[PDB]
Amino acid sequence: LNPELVQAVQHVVIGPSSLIVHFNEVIGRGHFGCVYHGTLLKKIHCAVKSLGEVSQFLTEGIIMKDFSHPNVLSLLGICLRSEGSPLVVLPYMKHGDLRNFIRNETHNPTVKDLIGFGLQVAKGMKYLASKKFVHRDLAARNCMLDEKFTVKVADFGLPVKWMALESLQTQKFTTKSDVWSFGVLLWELMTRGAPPYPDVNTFDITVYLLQGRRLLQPEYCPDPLYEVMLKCWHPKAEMRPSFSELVSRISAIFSTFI
Ligand SMILES: C[C@@H](c1ccccc1)n1cc(-c2cc(F)cc(F)c2)c(=O)[nH]c1=O
Repeated sequence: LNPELVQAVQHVVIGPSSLIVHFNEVIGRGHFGCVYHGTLLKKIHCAVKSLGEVSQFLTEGIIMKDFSHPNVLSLLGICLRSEGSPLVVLPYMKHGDLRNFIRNETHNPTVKDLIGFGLQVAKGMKYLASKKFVHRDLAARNCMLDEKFTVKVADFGLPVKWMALESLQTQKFTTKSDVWSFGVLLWELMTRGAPPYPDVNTFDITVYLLQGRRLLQPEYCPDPLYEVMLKCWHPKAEMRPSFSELVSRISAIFSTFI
């Protein structure tokens, strides 16, 4: 391991002197996989995700440790223990992921609340793009809801039905292909967690998109908001709106919505 990477990652490292990991306490009955309840000691409730590649993990830890924004889930720290797997320590999200929350028949957020959630994902994505951070897996399942219903962009994971055309063809990813995925997320929000392209199988998604065909406008989705989704799925990556434009446009729709 490069000794400078080791020096630079020490500020991200957390150990047993402050972190109690409750390995017999899984979060959300197994929804997120190997993610356990944790306590950071002055008590803080956290989520402890259990996982050459070590180099890239330390690098990501450094990058994610800097994230500070109300709509981006924070990296509280990482564990690099002599015995066992690497751990990722994140803040505990009271209402789990966004897809599950809105799919649940016992939750009924209004049309305006769903637009509000989308506005929050846009703001988190505007911040991530400002740091040149390409997500590669932006979906409702990867957005978390805290105790005050604040949406926080996160990653708990090919999601071919969320990828942009150029990513399906060339395998390359950019902030512009994240904008495409954001459009599908807005669709998930307006459909209340319905799966995108139910009649189009994974292997034929590219041909469906090349034919100029897109996700249909969900009922109760405002026409200006559907226009925004269509801009997110522009076949030319350079013509898609930025997350700053998506914030401006969605705030306008949100504040005027009747
Ligand atoms: C901070 C947050 C996140 C990620 C992306 C966008 C926004 C927020 N996050 C980070 C990791 C993570 C942390 C690492 F230190 C190394 C690594 F490989 C992953 C994770 O597993 N889950 C998760 O939600």
